[PDB]
Amino acid sequence: ATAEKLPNIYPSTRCKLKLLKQEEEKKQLEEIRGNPLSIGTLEEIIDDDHAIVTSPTMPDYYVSILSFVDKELLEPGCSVLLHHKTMSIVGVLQDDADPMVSVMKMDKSPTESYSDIGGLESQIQEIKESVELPLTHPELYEEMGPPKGVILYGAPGTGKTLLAKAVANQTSATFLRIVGSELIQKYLGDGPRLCRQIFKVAGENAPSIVFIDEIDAIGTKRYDSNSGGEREIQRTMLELLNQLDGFDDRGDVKVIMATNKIETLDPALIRPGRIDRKILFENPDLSTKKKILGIHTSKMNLSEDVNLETLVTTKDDLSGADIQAMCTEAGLLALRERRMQVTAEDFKQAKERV
Amino acid sequence: QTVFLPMVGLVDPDKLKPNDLVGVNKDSYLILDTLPSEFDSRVKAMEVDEKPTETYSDVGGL
Amino acid sequence: PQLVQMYIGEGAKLVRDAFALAKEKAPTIIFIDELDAIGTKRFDSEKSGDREVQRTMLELLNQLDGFSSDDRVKVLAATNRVDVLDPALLRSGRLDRKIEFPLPSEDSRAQILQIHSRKMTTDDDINWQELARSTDEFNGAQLKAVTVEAGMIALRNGQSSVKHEDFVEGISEVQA
Amino acid sequence: FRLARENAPSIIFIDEVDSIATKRFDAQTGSDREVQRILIELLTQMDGFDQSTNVKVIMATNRADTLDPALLRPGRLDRKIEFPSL
Amino acid sequence: REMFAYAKEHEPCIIFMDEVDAIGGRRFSEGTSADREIQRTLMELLTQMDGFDNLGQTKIIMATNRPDTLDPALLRPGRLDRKVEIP
Amino acid sequence: DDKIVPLTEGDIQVLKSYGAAPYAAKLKQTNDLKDIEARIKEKAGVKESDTGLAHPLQVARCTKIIKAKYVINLKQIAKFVVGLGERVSPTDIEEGMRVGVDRSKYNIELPLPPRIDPSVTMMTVEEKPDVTYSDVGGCKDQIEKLREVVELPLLSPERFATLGIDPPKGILLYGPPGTGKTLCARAVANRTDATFIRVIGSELVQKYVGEGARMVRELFEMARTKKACIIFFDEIDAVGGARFDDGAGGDNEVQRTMLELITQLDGFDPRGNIKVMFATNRPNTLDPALLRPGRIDRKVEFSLPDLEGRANIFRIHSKSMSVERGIRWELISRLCPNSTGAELRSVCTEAGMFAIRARRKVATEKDFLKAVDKVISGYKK
Amino acid sequence: LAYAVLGIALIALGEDIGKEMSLRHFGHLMHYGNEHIRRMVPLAMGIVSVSDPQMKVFDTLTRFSHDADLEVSMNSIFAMGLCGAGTNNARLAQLLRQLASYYSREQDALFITRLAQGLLHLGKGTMTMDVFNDAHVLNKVTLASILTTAVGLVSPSFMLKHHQLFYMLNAGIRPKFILALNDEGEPIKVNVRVGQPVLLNHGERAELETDEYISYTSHIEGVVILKKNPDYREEE
Amino acid sequence: NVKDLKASQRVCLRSDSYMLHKVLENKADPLVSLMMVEKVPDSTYDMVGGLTKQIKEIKEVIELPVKHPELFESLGIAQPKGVILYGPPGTGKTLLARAVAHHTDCKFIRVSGAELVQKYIGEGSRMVRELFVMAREHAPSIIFMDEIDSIGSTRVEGSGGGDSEVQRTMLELLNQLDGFETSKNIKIIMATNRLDILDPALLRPGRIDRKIEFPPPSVAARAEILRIHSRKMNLTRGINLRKVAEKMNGCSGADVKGVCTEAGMYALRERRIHVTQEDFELAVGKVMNKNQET
Repeated sequence: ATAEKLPNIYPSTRCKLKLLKQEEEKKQLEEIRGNPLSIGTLEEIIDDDHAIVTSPTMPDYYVSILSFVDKELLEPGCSVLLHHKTMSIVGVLQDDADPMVSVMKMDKSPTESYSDIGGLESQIQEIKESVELPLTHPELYEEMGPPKGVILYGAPGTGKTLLAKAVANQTSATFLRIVGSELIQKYLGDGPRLCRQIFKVAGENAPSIVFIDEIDAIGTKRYDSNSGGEREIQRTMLELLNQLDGFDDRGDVKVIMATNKIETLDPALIRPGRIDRKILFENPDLSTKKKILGIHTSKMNLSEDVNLETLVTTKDDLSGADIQAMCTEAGLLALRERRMQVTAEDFKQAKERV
Repeated sequence: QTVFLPMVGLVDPDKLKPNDLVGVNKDSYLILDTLPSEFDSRVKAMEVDEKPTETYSDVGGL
Repeated sequence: PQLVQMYIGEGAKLVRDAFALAKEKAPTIIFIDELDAIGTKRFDSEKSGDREVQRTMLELLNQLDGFSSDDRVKVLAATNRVDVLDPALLRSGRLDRKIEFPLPSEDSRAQILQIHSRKMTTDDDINWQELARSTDEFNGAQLKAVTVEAGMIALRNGQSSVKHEDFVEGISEVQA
Repeated sequence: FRLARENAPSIIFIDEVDSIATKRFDAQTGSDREVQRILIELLTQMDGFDQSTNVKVIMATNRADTLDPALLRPGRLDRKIEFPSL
Repeated sequence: REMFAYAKEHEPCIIFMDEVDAIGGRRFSEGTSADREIQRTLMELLTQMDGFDNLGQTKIIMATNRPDTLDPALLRPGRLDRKVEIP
Repeated sequence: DDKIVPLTEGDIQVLKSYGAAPYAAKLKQTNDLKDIEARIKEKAGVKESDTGLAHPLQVARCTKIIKAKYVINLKQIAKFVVGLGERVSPTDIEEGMRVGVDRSKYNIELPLPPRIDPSVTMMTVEEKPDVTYSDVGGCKDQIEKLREVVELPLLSPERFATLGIDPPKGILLYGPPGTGKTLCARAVANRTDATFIRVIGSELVQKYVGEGARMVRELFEMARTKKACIIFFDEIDAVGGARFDDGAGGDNEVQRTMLELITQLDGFDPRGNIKVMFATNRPNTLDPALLRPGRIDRKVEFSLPDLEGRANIFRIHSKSMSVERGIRWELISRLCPNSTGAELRSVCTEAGMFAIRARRKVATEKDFLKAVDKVISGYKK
Repeated sequence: LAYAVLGIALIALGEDIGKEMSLRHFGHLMHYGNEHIRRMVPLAMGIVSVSDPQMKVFDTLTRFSHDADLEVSMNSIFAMGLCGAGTNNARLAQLLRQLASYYSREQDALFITRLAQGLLHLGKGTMTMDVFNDAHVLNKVTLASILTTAVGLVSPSFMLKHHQLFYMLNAGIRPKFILALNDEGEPIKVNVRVGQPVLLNHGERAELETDEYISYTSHIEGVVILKKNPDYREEE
Repeated sequence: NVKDLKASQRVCLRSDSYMLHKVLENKADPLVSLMMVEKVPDSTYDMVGGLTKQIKEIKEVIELPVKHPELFESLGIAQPKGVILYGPPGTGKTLLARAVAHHTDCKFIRVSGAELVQKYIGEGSRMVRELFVMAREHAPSIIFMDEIDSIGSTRVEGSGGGDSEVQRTMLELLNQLDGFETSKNIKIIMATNRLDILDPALLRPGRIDRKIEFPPPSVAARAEILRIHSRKMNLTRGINLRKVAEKMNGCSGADVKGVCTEAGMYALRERRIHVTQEDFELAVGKVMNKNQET
């Protein structure tokens, strides 16, 4: 019943919304603008209430806004309403788009939740406390403050990758995942711009979760700045460091570091007092493995021949992925068996393969 | 844009020669003036301090 | 750096630009700082890597090649040290004279510090040679730096005049 | 190219096409934008046009790495020949 | 070609190309700096040389201060029949 | 359901009120004139361009007046210079509303600057930084000289002239980068309210050539515009330092970009007003031409004093945190070796979670001891 | 529009967790060049400030202190005392250290700062106002205490009368409060999970706590009275 | 509408009114830079036939995931989002990929690997998303990286810092395909006969899940592939293909084609749309010349 009343309520809202007298006045304000008008890009600004512009055809005319909307709403080098006469700024014009930055996984409150990934919790506190904790922002207030970022280690797809979005999901900020090998280019200086573009986003879309994976390459100080040593290595990293060592947060924009090559990196690349956090994924001990086991093992359908301990003890200290991985091809064997309920044998097989 | 013209009034065949600055009616493509080569770019960022006064007493020993 | 451009041979154009209008203002001394900027052709057929800095040199060389007798055109190129050599880089009508600028001797520094100490208010606790001796191979301004620092020092000393100790303290301000 | 089809049978040869071989790989501003199109054109025209061959694309190469498989696409540049032989 | 053709009409003409490593030479990674401009230009001669265009009465002097700085294909006969040393 | 729908019922009617309301004064006011005035006003201004079909400006098209056109085109259509003789126009050369030289200068002024710059400053400058005393905690010895290098000459230029001198015209900062380092620059920048140019050498080398050269000029240009300004470089190591990588041959411009920076900063730039400041990890990397006096005079570490400095720094930091007043920062400071006025937050800042793990308001000694341990062990770097 | 400029001023009060627009809109409202806004929004922020005030404009008030007006400053000192009265730092961060860095450029500033820094430390710097409370019902006692102060509390400001206007908010003014009470229920030892600050005895300070222990009806943030597990049972 | 509208849209604009006169067919759209997309290419797997154990494995790792993923969801796994093939090189190995990809009805992509990490900064990089971008658009879409896989028709033998950087550039993308996406039957085929050149983290599940590996062939496979390519070209009986494939050795499926071509090339030079066996028997050598040549 009330659904009807709810629907028309939604409807009446649409009406008033569309109802934006003022309409004429608004149209009067449109009837001002005339039409059709001309796109054109900003360049600089003065209080002049005249400013000149930028065009692909490149007329650049010194022009006023039609003033109700604002100059300060916009930045130099931005497309603006222009007439076709003088290309008069008609007002605030987006120039919305900018849907690109260098190489990233563009995602927010991502799929991975710490529940999902198999129990890693011992280090989840690390990532939770350093980030998720100030993400609540409540206690961190009294805490007086929160580190910048963390450093993952161990294996991706179990420790490194799975954890990565866990708190990223949990805090529900903008999770930005990248690889340094997803930077460069071998050329000099946009590696920074890559970061910049990223940091543009990072600065822009805050809160966000910065992620970084496998700095094997852009991060190695070597011993030398010369004799074949590619500047861009440091040249990038330093700038990445500049925005890194130029920012830590109280719980807004959070960083993640995922890689196995550790001291390839500068100490201030960590800059303790800022990055306090090393996550390192290990082979989960039989219990902790069992912790992840029961998760992925059970979520895999199977026949009661299967047992965790049947799998648990038989193991070499696998990765928490190999859990998944054994579990993975395990059913694949049952698929090669063309069955929907997996035996215990496939598991041992699938593991002793993988 | 290339136009022919009977050589215009304000110019001299010696003034005339390829690669030159010339006043030309833009519309008519009628050459008005010969122009000296002057604002042929000084890449004005090119910094000419004209013969500034500095001694050899400025930095000795040399 | 201006001769260093995105446009292809922009520099050469610039160089030509630099050449010509200067040839009007000639007699002209064209000063060039750190020629090695444009002073490396590399070794190779990869030279388009920087064709600019090269050809601009080459263009310049050709300009230096274009004339001999014009003293109207004077060409002055400084580097810390040159990289590549050319008998263009040493030539009558091209760069002729390879001119050393050795970091001065001490009395020479005492000579230069003089000029720097010159405009300074001083009580003449000064002895230059001392300073000059204590100093090593300062291109003028390090003396001037000492001169500079000694002054700030001398103010920190309250002294309107600057004294030897002040300069000693400019030196004392780590010269390495 | 069409004129050759207008003149069919005919020949299309290109001296050392590599001048146009690699397009803008990046935002290359001037003169690299057309080497896109010109190539893309030729690509379009190789890659897009009939096999009833009255005219054969022929291109010299000293250095082929500037090129791309879009030329080396089958049906288009089928037959490589190499100037050398001990 | 104006350099060719004018000379080709105005032949005999001597063509002297200064120290040609910016518009000559094998370039770098042979990537595109606008190098694609050079290669063309590099080739434009090649086209006039390895191409049927001859030196009718107009001749071409190539200039370099270092020879090894040039396209190997440029050095080739059909383009260059003389590599002029100046010891 | 039902009772909630009562709230939902209230929701609908409430919204209808504004809907009913909004229509009311809507009838009253009946918006041409905010603009159509200004529009038609500036339509004159528009037309003030539109005759003859016409702060970076880039290009003035002030177009096609032949008697006369009085404009520069720096652009591939009809490049123009008004000069050759005495050539002006009383207020304004001509039109576009654009009146002026584009950027590229032809004669002078002419119509007051139409100018200046494309790409804004792609470099960007925060004046009066958010740091005045911010990281200034524990940073004294440095700033002690910085103030001399920067603050006092900005304060009382006369003294140095009264002496007959200038401040140190350029200065080095090294150690952990920007850590308070840049901010410390930003500090005295905002301490003195001088114009603080944060330009990273990262900005300097880009896809093209004359890159920072272009910048460094515009830098040095708007240096003098912003005069009494701090040109500040973190990552002198970005462009690199002294090197022979010109022997490789590709680096040359990057090298020159320094030499650019090198060249121009040397001769004409007032560094008593326009401040030049450098931040690196490695002072060992310098191109000595940088280390030259009258280019770089003062040279300073960031730095990492003693037990004592840290305490205050700690004491400085922890004031953010709720902290146990019994335990001594001296106690904590004793334990740790010397480390960064950034890292010393790991002392404090980490303990907050300790304080939250220990669920204290006020972190205990061990809370920091552990942190000291935890962090410093957690380094292993 | 004159006191339509007051339009969203009363809206600050309301206000509920939103409040959402206030802290976000307040920054826009206050910036409106009309002083009647620039007067009132700083005032209006107060219950917002203890229920949802601005986080950025806190500094901006410092900027606009002398911008077009010294009464803005006279407010910007006073207002920061207001919003910073007993609500201190955290959400309110950018406001109060400026009062801690507000002392005197003027004996009236000093007057207002002494006012403000008094207000700053009003309630030993720990207070909060939410007229509604977690008993799931709003309070119109204090609601009456407020627009009273709008036409009033004008001793510096427009609608000006006199100085005694300052306290009319006290009809609801509460501390930063967690009231944590025992199973018998006049003040006695009892405790919670951690605050900042410890296990909170009968009425000991914090704000908006979700704790271990259970209230009696509808466990909540805020005031919670404490019963404990019969096995583990305690006054706490 | 405004809503019927789209960007880039080909439209009649009222010329001097500069308003839409009407809308035209928008034209669009793949791209280049060596990330370009051929969209659901065609081949049929029988044509390299005899490999089918692999094909079946392939079908099992791709087609059955593609054709009915939920069978594996019914099983409750994460089915392969990328695939490997490892063994004898150069049968027209692309066919292995395309034919399945064809069969799958998935855009089958080719990309030059090292063009994702270059000198010039960010363009090798920006391509990465756009690659990933269009990938999901026309999904289900199979991706294949050129210049990486060692299966031997597309083999460049990878690169150490070059395409390790690229495959990692793929790997996070792969991990991105393991991301909030979880969009599957988008399969990057990394089908290759040498892994060591690559980060085995590529072997980690979610990237290469079901790890399957190719295997060299022989006369029979050749004879089949021969009888497949010889099939194509116009012929004449008296012709035992095996004998040719017997004469064939150290030969591959792609190499077989060249044999056929030469047989025709012979026959064409013989002025024949009618090919004998003898011709093939020569091409064997002529190709096995080349096979033995460089």
